[PDB]
Amino acid sequence: EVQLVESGGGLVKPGGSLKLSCAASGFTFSSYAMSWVRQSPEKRLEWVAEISSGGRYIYYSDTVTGRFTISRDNARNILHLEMSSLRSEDTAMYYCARGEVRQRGFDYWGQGTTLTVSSAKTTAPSVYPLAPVCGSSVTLGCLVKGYFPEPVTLTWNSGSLSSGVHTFPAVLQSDLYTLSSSVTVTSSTWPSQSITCNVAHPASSTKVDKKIEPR
Amino acid sequence: DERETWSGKVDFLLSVIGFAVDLANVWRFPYLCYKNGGGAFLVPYGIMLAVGGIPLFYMELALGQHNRKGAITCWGRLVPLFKGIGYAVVLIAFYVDFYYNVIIAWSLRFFFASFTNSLPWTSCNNIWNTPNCRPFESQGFQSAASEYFNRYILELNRSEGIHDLGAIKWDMALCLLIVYLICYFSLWKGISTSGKVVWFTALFPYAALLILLIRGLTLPGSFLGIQYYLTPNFSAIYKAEVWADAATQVFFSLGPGFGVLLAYASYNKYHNNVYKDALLTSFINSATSFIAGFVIFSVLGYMAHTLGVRIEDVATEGPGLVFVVYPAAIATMPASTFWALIFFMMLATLGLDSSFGGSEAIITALSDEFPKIKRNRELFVAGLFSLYFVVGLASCTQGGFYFFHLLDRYAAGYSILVAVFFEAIAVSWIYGTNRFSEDIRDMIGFPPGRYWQVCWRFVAPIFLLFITVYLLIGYEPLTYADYVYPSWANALGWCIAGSSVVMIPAVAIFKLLSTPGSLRQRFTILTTPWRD
Amino acid sequence: ENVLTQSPAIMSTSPGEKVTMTCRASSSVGSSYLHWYQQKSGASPKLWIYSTSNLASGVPARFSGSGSGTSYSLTISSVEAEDAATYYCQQFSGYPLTFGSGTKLEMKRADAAPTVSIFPPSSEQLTSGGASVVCFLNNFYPKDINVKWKIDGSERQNGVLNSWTDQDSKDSTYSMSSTLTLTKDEYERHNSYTCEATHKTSTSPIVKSFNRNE
Ligand SMILES: CC(C)CCC[C@@H](C)[C@H]1CC[C@H]2[C@@H]3CC=C4C[C@@H](O)CC[C@]4(C)[C@H]3CC[C@]12C
Ligand SMILES: CNCCC=C1c2ccccc2CCc2ccccc21
Ligand SMILES: [Cl-]
Ligand code: NA
Ligand code: NA
Repeated sequence: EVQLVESGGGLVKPGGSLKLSCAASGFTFSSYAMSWVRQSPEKRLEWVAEISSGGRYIYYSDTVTGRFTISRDNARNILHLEMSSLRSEDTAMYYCARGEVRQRGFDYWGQGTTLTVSSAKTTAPSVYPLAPVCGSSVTLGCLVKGYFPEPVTLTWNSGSLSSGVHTFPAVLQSDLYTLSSSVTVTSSTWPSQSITCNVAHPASSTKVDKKIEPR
Repeated sequence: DERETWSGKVDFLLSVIGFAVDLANVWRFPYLCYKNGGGAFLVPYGIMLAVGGIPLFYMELALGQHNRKGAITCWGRLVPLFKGIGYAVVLIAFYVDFYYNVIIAWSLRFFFASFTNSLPWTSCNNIWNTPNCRPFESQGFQSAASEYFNRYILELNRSEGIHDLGAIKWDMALCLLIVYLICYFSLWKGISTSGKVVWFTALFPYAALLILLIRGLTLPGSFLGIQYYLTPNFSAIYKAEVWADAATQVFFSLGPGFGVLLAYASYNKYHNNVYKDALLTSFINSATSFIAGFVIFSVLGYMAHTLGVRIEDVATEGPGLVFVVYPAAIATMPASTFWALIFFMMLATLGLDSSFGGSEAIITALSDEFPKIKRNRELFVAGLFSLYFVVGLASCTQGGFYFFHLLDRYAAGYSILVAVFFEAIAVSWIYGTNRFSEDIRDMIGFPPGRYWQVCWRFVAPIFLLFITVYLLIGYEPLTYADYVYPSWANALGWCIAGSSVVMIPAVAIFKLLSTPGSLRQRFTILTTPWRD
Repeated sequence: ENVLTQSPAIMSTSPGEKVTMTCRASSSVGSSYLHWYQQKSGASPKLWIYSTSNLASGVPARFSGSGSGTSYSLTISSVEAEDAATYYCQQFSGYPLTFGSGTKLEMKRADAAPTVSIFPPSSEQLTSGGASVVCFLNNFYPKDINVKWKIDGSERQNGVLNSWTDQDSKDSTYSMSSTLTLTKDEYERHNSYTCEATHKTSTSPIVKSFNRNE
């Protein structure tokens, strides 16, 4: 019954301004103090701001005070968070969580929305087919190189096969992301059949399908 | 705007306990149990306590701790329109100080009179006696303790009314002076001292009550008194008068919205758990009344058993119980002198801390509104207490009891009901329960349950109204024994009673005609709380 | 601020074990203001144990909390496989509100040697002017593993991006991908490319090689 959905969030350059939102449904929103809690990419929780049920009591963290502004709309059931002078450290998954009773903590958390604060240039990925080699099973690969920002959607054969697939999390290097995946099938299946690599980068409107060839 | 704070929690606690627990716990509650079905009376009392007194008790305490200001300023900030409530509360506290203190004056007097090997109120063969005197209470006669308190201590027999105050009892004026000397050197430095004086004035009654429970129970016929005290009669539950006495007792015994709980709490730390304080204190107050009930009636039974006096003639209420009936029994038991001295010292200390809270309500509510006196405390309260003593000399006359009785029946009785009524209305409907719950959550970490909110909004007004209506129904032109007051005495009474409440619309009218805009715009401004 | 420190950072546990993660504070916290949250992978955190000892709704009895002042702890009497998550302590005593560094539960399994496979730069990348040699090391345990690159029998230690996967939800294994990145030139100035896997499952490293003539 209780449901929170964070909206807004995306790519922002330093000094930029963005306004996050959280839609509540399933309870008397005007009776619970709401709170913004962000989570840095290293999976670390940091409380940002708290707002009382009537907006007459506001609290901010030291790293956020003077820049962010938490806001409430009890008419349309909306938790707001306007941000300004955004620094790269503000990059996190911003969660909408509620906590009326301090002796009970945050009993309900939203799905979250991602905010990335970077001066890196949005680039399209290069999709490279990884075929051996220049056995009972065969292992193929796919290299998604030099893109920004996250994420990219990688599937094999339009998502037909899921078993034997290991997609490795991206790692930033010199303002560029590189990701790779590996699929392992029965040595008979390939290259008798087709193993395709489906990479999509929404940020650059990129959709590349690569086919792996024996040579 | 960082104000002083209690130099320890217990100080605040004992201050609130002391204020709440006074002679009413002794000379009114056990009588009401007796009159209204014994143990059965605990039901309407409990329910009225659960839905009427405690919520209001709580409310004012939270209002105090939250707003950090005294009555006038607090209510002014809470609602600019109903700021006159703060004034109405302050002067009520101001009026009560004129008469309430003389009870403590009588206490010390008996304490000084008990420095003898034979208590002077035992016999009927003294200079101040009449042929109508008998050794104990009896229908158609007067008792030795009565004629002592009346013809000797009071010399009331020499006054023909309130127009005829007579001479000044200088033995009494002295006692009243001593009372204010104690009151002054407990409050002149603020809570840093008063928070300690309450360690005695609020704790001694429990020491006294204890050894009196023991002494009372060891006496023959004590259990008979326990029967008169708590023999269940649930037919009283169906009576509306019982629920009315229960309601009235709970209200006046807790004194919520009297501006003193507010004052005391204003010195608390913002994030203090005032909720636990409200509950703990409320219980201790009612628990004290219950204890005092056994204390009183164990002796009452002993009288009805080993002295051969009718229970109807001894089970009384008010000063008649503790100045006449109880000392009468004390004088018949071994080590009478010991029990006498501590009993009088008790109801003295029972009154002192209440008197402290009453005055402190005034001084605090004023320091927050007028920096002129906040800088000059000692001088102000010296002037205030001096005014008390001077006018209080009227209470020390031969017709002093007539003056006391008038103020006791007019000065604060009705006024504080219609003040606290508007208090509940302003908080729960103008300021809103939602805004108040928000405040409480910020302080103690959590909001009040739906129970307290429904009580503050719906039950509390009906509660206060059920009482105000009740006191008006049972109104009678002011009389005492055979003395009936002139018409003008009741007129002046209603003026003193009204001089309070008149502040409610007078300031509302004043601030309304002191702001710019339109009528809807004047309200909006005079409705907006200070934090805006 | 009142910084909460949780230990251990990462905890290895087999189902059936009794574990206890601790939460230490820099300043005293009231027992009614310290709470615990559980966060599964790719999910939002959930209230787990509020006010030190009280379990939130749905939370199984195997969980408990204790402590006071500046020292608190979450205990799992008998760990289940479904308890694989990260646990964060949080104080609601004073502002600003602070969470702990968190403690991550991971499952154990029999030690597995990695199946290694090496890949040469694609023709597409070479035409672009770059050359990345990729090495996959799949389904091993425990997580820590040491890859190394050799060009013409000589060790090379730059232009390499390693990336581990989080613990698999089924076989409880891990996977790492090493990627040696060169320019097309020094890639063509040599021929022999090698990566080998130093892992605890063997005293000898697992080697995979290829030459630019096969
Ligand atoms: C006379 C007999 C029957 C009852 C005696 C009641 C006495 C023992 C009770 C009643 C009120 C109580 C006090 C009121 C509350 C407090 C504040 C707390 O922080 C310390 C204990 C203290 C100071 C209590 C001590 C015990 C106490 C004095
Ligand atoms: C309930 N506590 C006892 C103190 C009560 C009052 C008092 C006593 C002395 C000086 C002041 C006051 C003022 C509060 C008040 C109002 C109406 C009736 C009694 C009292
Ligand atoms: Cl009572
Ligand atoms: Na008192
Ligand atoms: Na009382």
